[PDB]
Amino acid sequence: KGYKMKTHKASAKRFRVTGKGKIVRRRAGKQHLLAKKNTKRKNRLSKLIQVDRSDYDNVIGALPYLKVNRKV
Amino acid sequence: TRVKRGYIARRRRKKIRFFASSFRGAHSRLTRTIAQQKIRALVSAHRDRDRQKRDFRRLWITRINAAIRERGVYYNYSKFIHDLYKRQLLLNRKILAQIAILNPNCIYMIYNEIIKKED
Amino acid sequence: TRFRLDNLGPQPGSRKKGKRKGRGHAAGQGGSCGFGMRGQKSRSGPGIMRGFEGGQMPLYRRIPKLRGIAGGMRAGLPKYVPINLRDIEVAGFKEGEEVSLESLKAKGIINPSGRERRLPLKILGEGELSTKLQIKARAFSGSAKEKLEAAGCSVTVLPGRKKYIKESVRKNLARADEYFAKKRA
Amino acid sequence: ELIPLPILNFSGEKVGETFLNLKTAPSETARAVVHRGLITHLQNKRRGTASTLTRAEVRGGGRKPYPQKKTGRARRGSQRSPLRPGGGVIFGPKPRDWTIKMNKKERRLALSTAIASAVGNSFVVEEFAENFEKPKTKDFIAAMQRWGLDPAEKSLFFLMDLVENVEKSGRNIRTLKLLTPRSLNLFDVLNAEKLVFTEGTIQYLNQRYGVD
RNA sequence: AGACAACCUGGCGAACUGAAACAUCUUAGUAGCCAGAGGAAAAGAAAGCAAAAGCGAUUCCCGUAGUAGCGGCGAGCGAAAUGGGAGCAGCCUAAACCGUGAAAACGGGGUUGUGGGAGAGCAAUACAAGCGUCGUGCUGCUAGGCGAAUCAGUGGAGUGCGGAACCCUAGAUGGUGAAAGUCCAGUAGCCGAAAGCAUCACUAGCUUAUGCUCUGACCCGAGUAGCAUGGGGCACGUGGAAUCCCGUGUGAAUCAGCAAGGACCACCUUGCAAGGCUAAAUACUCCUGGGUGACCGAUAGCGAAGUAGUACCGUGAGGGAAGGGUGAAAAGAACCCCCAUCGGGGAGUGAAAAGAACAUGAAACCGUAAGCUCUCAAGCAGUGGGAGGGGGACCAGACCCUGACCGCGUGCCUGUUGAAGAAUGAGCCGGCGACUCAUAGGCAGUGGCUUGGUUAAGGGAACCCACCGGAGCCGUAGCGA
RNA sequence: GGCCAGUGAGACGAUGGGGGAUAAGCUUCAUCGUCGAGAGGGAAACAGCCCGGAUCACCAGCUAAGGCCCCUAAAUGACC
RNA sequence: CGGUAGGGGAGCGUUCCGUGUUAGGGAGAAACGCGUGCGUGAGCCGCGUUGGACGAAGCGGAAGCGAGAAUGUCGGCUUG
Ligand SMILES: [Mg+2]
Ligand SMILES: [Mg+2]
Ligand SMILES: [Mg+2]
Ligand SMILES: [Mg+2]
Ligand SMILES: [Mg+2]
Ligand SMILES: [Mg+2]
Ligand SMILES: [Mg+2]
Ligand SMILES: [Mg+2]
Ligand SMILES: [Mg+2]
Ligand SMILES: [Mg+2]
Ligand SMILES: [Mg+2]
Ligand SMILES: [Mg+2]
Ligand SMILES: [Mg+2]
Ligand SMILES: [Mg+2]
Ligand SMILES: [Mg+2]
Ligand SMILES: [Mg+2]
Ligand SMILES: [Mg+2]
Ligand SMILES: [Mg+2]
Ligand SMILES: [Mg+2]
Ligand SMILES: [Mg+2]
Ligand SMILES: [Mg+2]
Ligand SMILES: [Mg+2]
Ligand SMILES: [Mg+2]
Ligand SMILES: [Mg+2]
Ligand SMILES: [Mg+2]
Ligand SMILES: [Mg+2]
Ligand SMILES: [Mg+2]
Ligand SMILES: [Mg+2]
Ligand SMILES: [Mg+2]
Ligand SMILES: [Mg+2]
Ligand SMILES: [Mg+2]
Ligand SMILES: [Mg+2]
Ligand SMILES: [Mg+2]
Ligand SMILES: [Mg+2]
Ligand SMILES: [Mg+2]
Ligand SMILES: [Mg+2]
Ligand SMILES: [Mg+2]
Ligand SMILES: [Mg+2]
Ligand SMILES: [Mg+2]
Ligand SMILES: [Mg+2]
Ligand SMILES: [Mg+2]
Ligand SMILES: [Mg+2]
Ligand SMILES: [Mg+2]
Ligand SMILES: [Mg+2]
Ligand SMILES: [Mg+2]
Ligand SMILES: [Mg+2]
Ligand SMILES: [Mg+2]
Ligand SMILES: [Mg+2]
Ligand SMILES: [Mg+2]
Ligand SMILES: [Mg+2]
Ligand SMILES: [Mg+2]
Ligand SMILES: [Mg+2]
Ligand SMILES: [Mg+2]
Ligand SMILES: [Mg+2]
Ligand SMILES: [Mg+2]
Ligand SMILES: [Mg+2]
Ligand SMILES: [Mg+2]
Ligand SMILES: [Mg+2]
Ligand SMILES: [Mg+2]
Ligand SMILES: [Mg+2]
Ligand SMILES: [Mg+2]
Ligand SMILES: [Mg+2]
Ligand SMILES: [Mg+2]
Ligand SMILES: [Mg+2]
Ligand SMILES: [Mg+2]
Ligand SMILES: [Mg+2]
Ligand SMILES: [Mg+2]
Ligand SMILES: [Mg+2]
Ligand SMILES: [Mg+2]
Ligand SMILES: [Mg+2]
Ligand SMILES: [Mg+2]
Ligand SMILES: [Mg+2]
Ligand SMILES: [Mg+2]
Ligand SMILES: [Mg+2]
Ligand SMILES: [Mg+2]
Ligand SMILES: [Mg+2]
Ligand SMILES: [Mg+2]
Ligand SMILES: [Mg+2]
Ligand SMILES: [Mg+2]
Ligand SMILES: [Mg+2]
Ligand SMILES: [Mg+2]
Ligand SMILES: [Mg+2]
Ligand SMILES: [Mg+2]
Ligand SMILES: [Mg+2]
Ligand SMILES: [Mg+2]
Ligand SMILES: [Mg+2]
Ligand SMILES: [Mg+2]
Ligand SMILES: [Mg+2]
Ligand SMILES: [Mg+2]
Ligand SMILES: [Mg+2]
Ligand SMILES: [Mg+2]
Ligand SMILES: [Mg+2]
Ligand SMILES: [Mg+2]
Ligand SMILES: [Mg+2]
Ligand SMILES: [Mg+2]
Ligand SMILES: [Mg+2]
Ligand SMILES: [Mg+2]
Ligand SMILES: [Mg+2]
Ligand SMILES: [Mg+2]
Ligand SMILES: [Mg+2]
Ligand SMILES: [Mg+2]
Ligand SMILES: [Mg+2]
Ligand SMILES: [Mg+2]
Ligand SMILES: [Mg+2]
Ligand SMILES: [Mg+2]
Ligand SMILES: [Mg+2]
Ligand SMILES: [Mg+2]
Ligand SMILES: [Mg+2]
Ligand SMILES: [Mg+2]
Ligand SMILES: [Mg+2]
Ligand SMILES: [Mg+2]
Ligand SMILES: [Mg+2]
Ligand SMILES: [Mg+2]
Ligand SMILES: [Mg+2]
Ligand SMILES: [Mg+2]
Ligand SMILES: [Mg+2]
Ligand SMILES: [Mg+2]
Ligand SMILES: [Mg+2]
Ligand SMILES: [Mg+2]
Ligand SMILES: [Mg+2]
Ligand SMILES: [Mg+2]
Ligand SMILES: [Mg+2]
Ligand SMILES: [Mg+2]
Ligand SMILES: [Mg+2]
Ligand SMILES: [Mg+2]
Ligand SMILES: [Mg+2]
Repeated sequence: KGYKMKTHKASAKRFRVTGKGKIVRRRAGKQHLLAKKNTKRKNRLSKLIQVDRSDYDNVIGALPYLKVNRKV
Repeated sequence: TRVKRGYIARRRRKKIRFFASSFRGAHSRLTRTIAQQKIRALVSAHRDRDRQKRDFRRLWITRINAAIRERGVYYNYSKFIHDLYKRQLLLNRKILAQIAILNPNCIYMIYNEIIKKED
Repeated sequence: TRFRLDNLGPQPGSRKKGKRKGRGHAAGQGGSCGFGMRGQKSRSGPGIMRGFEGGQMPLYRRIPKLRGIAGGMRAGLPKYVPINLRDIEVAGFKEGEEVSLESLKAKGIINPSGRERRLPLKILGEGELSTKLQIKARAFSGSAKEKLEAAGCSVTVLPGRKKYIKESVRKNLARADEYFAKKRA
Repeated sequence: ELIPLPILNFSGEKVGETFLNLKTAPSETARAVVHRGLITHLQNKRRGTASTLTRAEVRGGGRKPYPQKKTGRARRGSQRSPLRPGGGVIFGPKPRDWTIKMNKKERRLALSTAIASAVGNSFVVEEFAENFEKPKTKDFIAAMQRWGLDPAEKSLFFLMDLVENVEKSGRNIRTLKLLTPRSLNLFDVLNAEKLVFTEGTIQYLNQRYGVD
């Protein structure tokens, strides 16, 4: 009984991984106030986007058991 | 495994102290001061090994100017040197200074060659 | 060229000597140690949380939770051990041989762990099998059993464990079958 | 095999020849594999017994300036600390375990490479076990000197059996190690000047570690 | 009855802290305090898990797993079943009924769950198994004993050195004027207990015991379960909130029952609450006996190698130091001289005076002697040039010490847009004094296998370690809530 | 792309401007240089101006910016 | 081939362990003091009209492993 790293749970309900090993997320803002957002915008906010390279650190740091390829 | 520092320090200190022998006052005594004083010494040394190369050319030139000025009324260092070059002689300033002191007659001759040829 | 305790030594590069910070400048990271000047990151003690940016609403908090997870809809889980035909080709199977589950542990092309142990087997078509094999599994993909019955292999489909049903629902589901049967006949 | 082995009877004449053929580490990494194996061995042997007291173990704190001077431990107005004499020890040793791991196959490889380096020394023997009945040290040493072992240089007897008479008869020489396969270490092989096997032993070793 | 280090059980039960504030949450049911018992305690013999296939009291380790989940869905918290091991053990009682009484009690009977027992009849009987005064037994512990093998030379001393020998079931260890298998005490090996203790066997004795058939009417742990409310605890924060345990109030059913299977109802499966008791595997060190130490060596190691919980300080709770190493042996210096003692100088002891404030004895700091040199001088004290003077040389043209006079030269650190700063810090010297360890994640470098790789706990001639131990784990399929 | 840092108080100078009084060694931006983190020379001394970017030795030589009465290196040079 | 924050490479030393009950050592070890010795440096190698019993090199391993700053800290000793 040592200590093993804990997965940061609030980060894992947000991000996940695709089979080839890139991280993805939802897009923000499709929840309420949709009437005044045009359909085109709503479609754009419906899809799954690969997380910006920049944040990869923070994310990766808080989800140590996520299997991830950064493509090396 | 506990390790006392032992002599590793005192040797270093001692080998510094050897350096600082014959410094007046507490520069030859206390370790902490001695350190600094070592560094400064080493530093001046380095500096003045460069100054040295400047200062002897200072000197040499001065002595040469003195040595020549005796002959002509109108003769200089500047004139001299310019004349040494347009006559194609290689002698540098150390040699002309040491020959100015230690073999004066020689310099008189040299001057007589430069004069004869500029004539 | 004989080994003794004294001629031994490591491989170049193997054990690289570690930075000891805080010793000397000329060495390495002396004084500050490579923490630069001051403020939080140079201070001793636990840092700030990994996912946290300055008090701006952190990235993970400003993004909405993933689809099913978000409410407590159970996560999707593998229910079979998928095998292609590739693997069964590469393996040493001579004709007539039974494949099943067990004989795939035998040759090792599947190493099951706990969750996987408790599972059944399913076959996925990929690659083109040349042999006649006797295959046993709880399930097949369409392309699978198509390619299999095309190559002349016998496909034994194993029964799954009966779902217990109370009698009333048997009466309903049977009443159905009686309807179909009286209608076609 | 690229080299024979002498098989000697109890009197020291050469009866026969054998071959001991094993998995060797490929010639470049040999040294390092053995090395590693060794390091591992010694390092697991170690018992970290070194213990200190941290700043919180040390007897007799109270949190205050000291009221009066304890000669050598403090002065009148000072704060309690690690920086006194008789203060806690910052980053001292605590009892450890030093135990590291290594692959089984790697281990075995070190063993083989060592024993296969030892083929420039080693003899074989005709299994003397019976000739000793009452434990006799003097006798064992006699036998050694007939085989050409100086009871100086540290030699290793690897055999299958411990026959009590043999075992006790060798118990008191500091340079001998009588090994069963039960106890066989990389350490002792590396250490030993002369290697000595029985026939049954060669049959064992050449099987366990045999190259295919 | 009191005492008792840690461990343990029960009762009360915080706060700083984390959440970059804080209030739910965290810290943590931790510390502390009270009470209690043991060498372990507690838990424990399914009103249990599970899922349509099965298990078979409790505890502990590995793993599942940082998975399912919980959460101002924030900080964080965090299971279980399957699977592998360690270790194994199951028993007493209430009620129906039959005896004795007016009772309340006592004696027999009776204890189980894919139901048992009471009731009513007919068969079997001898072995088996469990407990245990008394006692020579076995072993061990608490005193012990026997125990192999060497000499001379070498400058205080020989165990060292050179040179000869020998023992070894003994070459562990400590001592000895100096390092020893062979000098001493010992070690291997082998013998030994009147008395007490302990584990084991046996030990009269004490215990128990089967088998079938009929009978739903008799029993199967009541102010209980449940229900309504108020909480607590379960990984699970009231949530759809099961299971578990408590305040207030109501309040069942007996096997044709009752409970559990994560609201609830049906169906099936599993189990039998409201009475008890029980060994081992596990935790710990005020200690006892052995062992080892990439542990300390007098500022270290325990606070304590000497009066150490002392001196001293505090009304009191409490705080809490320092002082080790003459020599092998005191052989601790007779006698004379200075002489009131101390102290000294000879002599004598000693390998050495090492001379008692005595072993190596650095620096600061205090001096003494010899070489050069300063009293018209301005300077972070040096440095490049070197007048004059002095010293030990062998490459005598060199080295070393001094320093007439010229030039150059704004202490160190920290920290700053920037410092000689009149910015901080250091009296000086010597010691002590800081990126450490454990466990995981990622990356790199090296190896090992790639007939994919690897074992965890666990076992090991004590450790290490051969050889096991495939449970797990990583890689072989993705997409999708 | 990977691994893994500091930095996130700047100063003046040239130039374009705003605020201010076309005040400030003021303040705030824009395009540059030096200092920061740069020693050497010129500037009496003199972070930010000019020259130039210091691997090291030499009792060698040529120059830049700048200078040639004496302190103090070089012309008490020439001609208007 | 200037260099602060800072990153990377190559090394030296200290105590201990392996080799090792090692080589060497009352024909004087550690240490202490010295050098016209060798290193880019940390340092090494040599020497002792000190000292009185231990202990290298090589090839490896481990850390209570290098001090001038902490109004650090304990002793010693100054200044006034
Ligand atoms: Mg995948
Ligand atoms: Mg919606
Ligand atoms: Mg980063
Ligand atoms: Mg030590
Ligand atoms: Mg230290
Ligand atoms: Mg001088
Ligand atoms: Mg490290
Ligand atoms: Mg480095
Ligand atoms: Mg510093
Ligand atoms: Mg850093
Ligand atoms: Mg700082
Ligand atoms: Mg910073
Ligand atoms: Mg902090
Ligand atoms: Mg945290
Ligand atoms: Mg939502
Ligand atoms: Mg999925
Ligand atoms: Mg797998
Ligand atoms: Mg304390
Ligand atoms: Mg201490
Ligand atoms: Mg009591
Ligand atoms: Mg009491
Ligand atoms: Mg007790
Ligand atoms: Mg709070
Ligand atoms: Mg608070
Ligand atoms: Mg903390
Ligand atoms: Mg807080
Ligand atoms: Mg805070
Ligand atoms: Mg026990
Ligand atoms: Mg109990
Ligand atoms: Mg049972
Ligand atoms: Mg029961
Ligand atoms: Mg289990
Ligand atoms: Mg078992
Ligand atoms: Mg059982
Ligand atoms: Mg009974
Ligand atoms: Mg049933
Ligand atoms: Mg029934
Ligand atoms: Mg009956
Ligand atoms: Mg005896
Ligand atoms: Mg004897
Ligand atoms: Mg002798
Ligand atoms: Mg001898
Ligand atoms: Mg003696
Ligand atoms: Mg001895
Ligand atoms: Mg004995
Ligand atoms: Mg019944
Ligand atoms: Mg109730
Ligand atoms: Mg309700
Ligand atoms: Mg209720
Ligand atoms: Mg609750
Ligand atoms: Mg609840
Ligand atoms: Mg229950
Ligand atoms: Mg359950
Ligand atoms: Mg219930
Ligand atoms: Mg309760
Ligand atoms: Mg009832
Ligand atoms: Mg049940
Ligand atoms: Mg019951
Ligand atoms: Mg209950
Ligand atoms: Mg019960
Ligand atoms: Mg109990
Ligand atoms: Mg002392
Ligand atoms: Mg002490
Ligand atoms: Mg001492
Ligand atoms: Mg006297
Ligand atoms: Mg008197
Ligand atoms: Mg006297
Ligand atoms: Mg005398
Ligand atoms: Mg004498
Ligand atoms: Mg002394
Ligand atoms: Mg005057
Ligand atoms: Mg004068
Ligand atoms: Mg003066
Ligand atoms: Mg001067
Ligand atoms: Mg000046
Ligand atoms: Mg000046
Ligand atoms: Mg300021
Ligand atoms: Mg100052
Ligand atoms: Mg400042
Ligand atoms: Mg300031
Ligand atoms: Mg200080
Ligand atoms: Mg001050
Ligand atoms: Mg340190
Ligand atoms: Mg850190
Ligand atoms: Mg670590
Ligand atoms: Mg790691
Ligand atoms: Mg590899
Ligand atoms: Mg193991
Ligand atoms: Mg064990
Ligand atoms: Mg073990
Ligand atoms: Mg900002
Ligand atoms: Mg700012
Ligand atoms: Mg700052
Ligand atoms: Mg400006
Ligand atoms: Mg401007
Ligand atoms: Mg304009
Ligand atoms: Mg104007
Ligand atoms: Mg303006
Ligand atoms: Mg300004
Ligand atoms: Mg310009
Ligand atoms: Mg700066
Ligand atoms: Mg620059
Ligand atoms: Mg400049
Ligand atoms: Mg200047
Ligand atoms: Mg420039
Ligand atoms: Mg250049
Ligand atoms: Mg010129
Ligand atoms: Mg001039
Ligand atoms: Mg003029
Ligand atoms: Mg350059
Ligand atoms: Mg550089
Ligand atoms: Mg740097
Ligand atoms: Mg060394
Ligand atoms: Mg050493
Ligand atoms: Mg020796
Ligand atoms: Mg010596
Ligand atoms: Mg030593
Ligand atoms: Mg040396
Ligand atoms: Mg060396
Ligand atoms: Mg001695
Ligand atoms: Mg060595
Ligand atoms: Mg040394
Ligand atoms: Mg330390
Ligand atoms: Mg100091
Ligand atoms: Mg002060
Ligand atoms: Mg002091």
